[PDB]
Amino acid sequence: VAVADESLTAFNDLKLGKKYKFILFGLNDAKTEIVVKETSTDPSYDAFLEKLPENDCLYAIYDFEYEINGKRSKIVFFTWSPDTAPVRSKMVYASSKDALRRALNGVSTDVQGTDFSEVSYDSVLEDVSRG
Repeated sequence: VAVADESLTAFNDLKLGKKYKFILFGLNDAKTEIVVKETSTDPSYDAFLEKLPENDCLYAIYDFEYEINGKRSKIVFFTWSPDTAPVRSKMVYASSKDALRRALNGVSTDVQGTDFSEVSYDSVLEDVSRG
């Protein structure tokens, strides 16, 4: 599958303009391209977590800001593939991931999310700041 132009534009606007705090991406209906499913300017990490589907897959880019010894920001890429998502969805999202991820320059951190503990604020804060 391919990456929709709109997906790269969204990413550039987040990267260069801080236009969004996060972007959710997903396959279009035809399974032919990765499109933008949702964007948000909400600074609360919970507003991102509450958008993660129980039984479906997605990709996300999150502009994660944190304290250093001022502040720093790192762009985090997520795959979200919960155990209860259909196995065919998990597989098509997995085979299609590189199409999106390879097209994105300036990602600092990659998260492979399969459950809440792997995408929690504390785990991700640990990933961006300490690893």
